[PDB]
Amino acid sequence: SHAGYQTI
Amino acid sequence: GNIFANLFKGLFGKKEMRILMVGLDAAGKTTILYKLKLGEIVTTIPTIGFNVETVEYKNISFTVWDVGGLDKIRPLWRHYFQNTQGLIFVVDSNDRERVNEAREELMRMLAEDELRDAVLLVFANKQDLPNAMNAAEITDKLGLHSLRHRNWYIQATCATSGDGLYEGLDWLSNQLRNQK
Amino acid sequence: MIHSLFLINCSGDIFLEKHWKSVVSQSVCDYFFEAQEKAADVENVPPVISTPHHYLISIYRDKLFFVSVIQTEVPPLFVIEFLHRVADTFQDYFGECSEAAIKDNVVIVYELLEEMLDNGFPLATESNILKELIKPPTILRSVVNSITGSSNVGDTLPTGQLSNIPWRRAGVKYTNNEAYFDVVEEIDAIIDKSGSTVFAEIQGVIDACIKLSGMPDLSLSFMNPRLLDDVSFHPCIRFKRWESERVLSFIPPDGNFRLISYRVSSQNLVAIPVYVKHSISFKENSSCGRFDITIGPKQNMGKTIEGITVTVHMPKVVLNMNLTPTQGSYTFDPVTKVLTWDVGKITPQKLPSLKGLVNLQSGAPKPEENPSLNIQFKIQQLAISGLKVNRLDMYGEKYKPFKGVKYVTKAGKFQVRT
Amino acid sequence: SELFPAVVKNVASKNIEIKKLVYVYLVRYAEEQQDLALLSISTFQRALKDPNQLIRASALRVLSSIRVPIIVPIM
Ligand SMILES: Nc1nc2c(ncn2[C@@H]2O[C@H](COP(=O)(O)OP(=O)(O)OP(=O)(O)O)[C@@H](O)[C@H]2O)c(=O)[nH]1
Ligand SMILES: [Mg+2]
Repeated sequence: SHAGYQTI
Repeated sequence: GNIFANLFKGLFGKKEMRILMVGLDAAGKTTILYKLKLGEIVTTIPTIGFNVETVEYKNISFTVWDVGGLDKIRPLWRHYFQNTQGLIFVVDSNDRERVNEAREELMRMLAEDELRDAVLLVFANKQDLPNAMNAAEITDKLGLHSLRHRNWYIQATCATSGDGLYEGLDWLSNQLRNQK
Repeated sequence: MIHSLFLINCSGDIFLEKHWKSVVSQSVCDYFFEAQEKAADVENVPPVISTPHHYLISIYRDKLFFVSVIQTEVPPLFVIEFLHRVADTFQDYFGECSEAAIKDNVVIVYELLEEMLDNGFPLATESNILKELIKPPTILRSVVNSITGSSNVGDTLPTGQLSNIPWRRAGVKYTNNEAYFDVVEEIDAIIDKSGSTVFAEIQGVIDACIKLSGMPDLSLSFMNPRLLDDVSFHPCIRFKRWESERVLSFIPPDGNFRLISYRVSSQNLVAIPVYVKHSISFKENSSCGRFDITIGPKQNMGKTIEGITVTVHMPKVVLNMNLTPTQGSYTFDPVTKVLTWDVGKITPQKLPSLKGLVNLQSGAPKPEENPSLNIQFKIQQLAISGLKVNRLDMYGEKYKPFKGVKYVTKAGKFQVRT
Repeated sequence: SELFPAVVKNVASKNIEIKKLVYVYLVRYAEEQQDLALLSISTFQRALKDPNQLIRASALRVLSSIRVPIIVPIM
């Protein structure tokens, strides 16, 4: 689920 | 065959005994029930609806319904007649003033077909009062020996002290839990 | 406020009947049915219908009508928001408000309604509290319930109910501490026949999924907050700090959560990622005509335009169509005269189009206008407004949670004249 | 409604899940079966004295929802 999100 | 589930219950006592408790206002009915249920005296107000409690005694899971003695709900007792086994009638041992009413209503219930096969146990509560009627006097006022084709017995008691409340159950443990 | 509630399927059937103040006759629904019959479409059915003794407030949603019955004066939006919220709750517990979901979970939804509405007044309204008052119908839980005799109804008022942070639960922990942010923008645009921009604005909204242990105090800030205006705020947000610091400080609620919404000022020209070339020929009383549409990229910011769909409502003169798509899929409904073209995505090597002839009703005259175009599309990894988040900070907790955010722009109310 | 005298007997049940179901039933038909509904009164009265305020509140609500003129003094 963590895939696809921009690290912030 | 595989009847263990019943044998299991039999190992500890499957016996239940559906008992309906009725009577008139201020007879001490609720008091009795809860002393048998809890043992302590719980502060309360007049019963308006009904209560129900289950008490195990001598391996018998006695279940008693406390249906109020209030005339406003009195006739509703009929809904609790079906499927009962024992019938508790609580008597205020010194209430001479309403004893005819108590007897009458008792007889009305005794005339009920759903209660036709029920066992009647009468509790002469408030035994500790100085002006309380004794068992004989009460018996006479109720005319219990005029009863016919009916298993009945009167037991004097005092819910305040629990005097003989267990005894009442003891009689029931041989009459409701009878040979069958 | 509310006396009763009827759930009515678009079919005209009643599926869920509720009464709070008194029993309302089902015959009251005949006034709705009459109105439904008078309207040419469920969307055009009046939300407020007066009857001899009752006022009918209703919401059309997902093929269902939420028809409430009120006998006294109650502010319409109070009621509408409430009912709408109920439907949202059903989506939370059963994935979506559908008649199937209702008939399969009658007891549960019946119970939910009893907790949410008390004698016509709002009682259980906050999601996270409700989630604890009544456990969601997880099949695993139902197994446990059949095994242990456990209830779905709690016996302890959730502590958060009496806290200063009523929007969330207390004592909730995660081993996988994480928080997801989703910046979604929608382009609202009116394009004329010439391809000129008539009107455009950007509608944005930021959602989040919070799986952070305890009571973390989040602080969200932007690199360019000056582009935000007319921003709505969920009550959990410390508005004062938004005003004095321009910082979204708050302790968020658990799980699915909408944080804010905003508008991008018209002072900045809204980039339009898609252009349309078009031509539809209708010879008056002809047995046929011509259809030609081309979809292409415009201000796509170097990103891929995908999930593209074109929907057109044709006039009664149109009987059928002889069209050949370059990709995706051409279909046409001669019953309702609806033209639907699944475009897909745009590859610059060849732009997508749909072209051929139109089968018209001979003897029937040509339409005075061509039907407007309704076009859907999505661009991932792109906030068309250029909105960029500066920082996401957390206070009060010690762990270092996964922090992630996405930026995506989708078609909003995007319609083209022709 | 014909099940009313049979349902009301379980108003005193200890199974909270059942309790909620019972309350629903009573709300739906107590206005009609006003005499039978009287049987549930003591249960509520006792519930109102319970240390669990969630329960007290629930009892309060249900009690108030019973549309029987007889119990007005009580309410
Ligand atoms: N002196 C004395 N008082 C008793 C005795 N048993 C009960 N009482 C009192 O009699 C009063 C009425 O008792 P309840 O148990 O409320 O009577 P009830 O039969 O349940 O009355 P309803 O709820 O109206 O049907 C209370 O004040 C009791 O404390 C007893 O053995 N002796
Ligand atoms: Mg009593």
